[PDB]
Amino acid sequence: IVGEALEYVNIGLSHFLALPLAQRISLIIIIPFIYNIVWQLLYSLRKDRPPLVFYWIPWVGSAVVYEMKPYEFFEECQKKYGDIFSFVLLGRVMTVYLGPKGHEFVFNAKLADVSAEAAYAHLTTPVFGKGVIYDCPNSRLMEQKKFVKGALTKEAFKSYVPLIAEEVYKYFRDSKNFRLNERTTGTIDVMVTQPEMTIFTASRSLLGKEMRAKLDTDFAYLYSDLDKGFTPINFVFPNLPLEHYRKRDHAQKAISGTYMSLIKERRKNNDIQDRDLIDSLMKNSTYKDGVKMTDQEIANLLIGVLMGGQHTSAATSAWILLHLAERPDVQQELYEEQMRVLDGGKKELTYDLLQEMPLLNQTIKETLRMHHPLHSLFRKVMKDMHVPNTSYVIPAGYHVLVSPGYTHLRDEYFPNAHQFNIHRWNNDSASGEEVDYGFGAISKGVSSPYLPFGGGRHRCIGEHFAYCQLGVLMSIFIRTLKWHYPEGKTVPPPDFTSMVTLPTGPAKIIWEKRNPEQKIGGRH
Ligand code: HEM
Ligand SMILES: OC(Cn1cncn1)(Cn1cncn1)c1ccc(F)cc1F
Repeated sequence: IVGEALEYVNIGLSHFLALPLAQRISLIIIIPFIYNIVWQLLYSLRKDRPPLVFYWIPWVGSAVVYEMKPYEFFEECQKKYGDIFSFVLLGRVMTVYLGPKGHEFVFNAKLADVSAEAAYAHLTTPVFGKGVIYDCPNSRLMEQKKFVKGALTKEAFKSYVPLIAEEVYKYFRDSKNFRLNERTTGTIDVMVTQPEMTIFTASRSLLGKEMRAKLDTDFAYLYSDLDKGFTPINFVFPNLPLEHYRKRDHAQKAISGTYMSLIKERRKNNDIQDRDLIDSLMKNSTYKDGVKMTDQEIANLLIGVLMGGQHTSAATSAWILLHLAERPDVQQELYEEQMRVLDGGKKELTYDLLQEMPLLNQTIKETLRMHHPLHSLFRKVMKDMHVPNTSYVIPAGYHVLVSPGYTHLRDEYFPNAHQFNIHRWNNDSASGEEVDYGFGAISKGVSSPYLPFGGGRHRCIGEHFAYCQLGVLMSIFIRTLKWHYPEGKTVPPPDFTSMVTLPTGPAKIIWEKRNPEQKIGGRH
C-alpha cells in the first residue's frame, strides 16, 4: 500500500509546521536558497534561453557587482558566454546584448516587442510629474520630442550662444569657486562647479531670464531636492514615506507651479515670443489628434528635459576638464584653434564659429566615447523575441539591456580605447538611409559602435544643444584658464552607482588665469 505513504505526506507536513521557530526560520532561508540554485541548474539545460549568470542570493542576483563595476561585469560575462547573456537584478531578469548587433537588437526593436516607458516610468514620473515622457504612450512621447526639438533649431542656437557665454563669464566673475577679478589661481571640485554652470546656462537659454533669476534665491534648494529624487533607488523604492520623497514631491509641485505661473502670465499678457523653450511649447504643444498639452504637462516636460540634460551635460563637462587637466598639450592645441578661429579673441563667439572648431568638438566627441553618461539602457520585453542567427528566445517579462558605452571602450572598435585621443576623430568631429518616428528624420541603422546619444525611436534630441552648451563653455574655459591636477592626482574612476556615470569625487583641479590682469565686467 502507498495509500499509507500519502498519509505520511500529511503527517510530515504536520510535523513540519510543529518545528521549533529556530528551524522554521532556517528553512525559511534554506528552502528558497536551495530552490534557487536547483532552478538555475535546470535553466541552463534550456537552449532557447541565453546563458544566465550564476548567483547565490535569490531576487538580489548579480546586483552588487553590476551596480559597482558594470563594464567589468560585462567583460567577464562576455569572455565566458559571448555577447548575449542574461543575469538577475533585484527581482528582474536582464538580457544583455553586447556590441553593434546588440545596438540593433535593442535600439531598433519593433515598438510592439519592447517598451521604454514600462522600464522607466517608475524612476522618472515621481520626479518629472504626470502625463509626460514615460507617463504616457509612446506616440505621445514621440510628439513631445517633436515639440522640444522645435525650440532646438540652428536659429535658436545662434541666440543661445551669447546667452550661455554671458552666464559662463558671470560665473567666473561671481562664483566663490573662481572670482577671476580678485583671484588669478585657485582650486575647484569639478563636481561642484559643473552642475552649477550647467544649470545656470541651461536655465538662461531654455527657460529664460525669469527662471534663471530664480536660481539666485532659496528656490535653488528646490532644484537640489528634486535633483536627489533622480536616483537608481527609485527602481526599487520609488515611494516610501521618508523626507527624501517629500522634499522631492514638494519640489516637483513647487517647481512645476513656478513654470505654470510664468506660462499663465505670458499667455494672459500676450507675451509669447520666440525667446525660449517655454515660449516654444506654449505656441506649439498640440498633439496630432487635437488634444493640447495642459500647462501642467508642459511644465512637467520642461522639468524632465532640463533635468535629463542637466545630469548628462554636467557629468560630461566635468570629464572634459578632468581629462584635459593632465593634458597640457591638448589644452595648448585647443587654445591655438581658439586664437585662429576667433582672430586672437577679437571675434565674438557665435554658433557658426563653434562649427569651425573641429578639435574642440572632437574633444567633446572623445570624452563622450570614454564617458558615456548612461552606461546601460533598458527596455521591458512585451512580446517573445527571437534573437537572430541564434536559437535564443527572450520571453516577455524579461528586460533587454543595451550598452553602447561598453563598446566605446573596446579596442576592436576603438584602437587603444582606454587612451584619450581627440585626433582619432580627425575629419570626423560631427556629434545613409533615414526614418522618422514622429520627431524628425534620424538614422535608420543603429549599428555604429559609437552611440553616445543612442538611436531609434528613443534617440536623444538634445545632442546639438549639448554640443552648443559644452562648446561655448569649453571655448571660454580654454581661452580664459589653464588648469592641472594637484600633485599625484589623476583622472578619477567613474561612479557607476549614480544616475549618470559621473566622476568619483572629490575631483579637484587647480586653475590659473592665462591673463592674470584680465577683468570681467558687469555689476555685482
Ligand atoms: C552629453 C549630453 C547627452 C547625452 C550623452 C545624451 C544621451 C541620450 C541617450 C543615450 C538617449 C537614449 C536613451 C534611451 O535610449 O533609453 C537620450 C534620450 C533623450 N534625451 Fe539625451 N543626452 C544628452 C543630453 C540631452 C539634452 C541636453 C536634452 C534636452 C535638452 C536631452 C533630451 C533627451 C530626450 C527628450 C530623449 C528621449 C528619450 C526617449 O525618447 O525615450 N538629452 N539621450
Ligand atoms: O534617458 C534619460 C533617462 N535615463 C535613462 N537611463 C538613465 N536615465 C536620461 N537622459 C538622456 N538624455 C538626457 N537625459 C532621460 C530621457 C529623457 C528625459 F526627458 C529625461 C531623462 F532623464
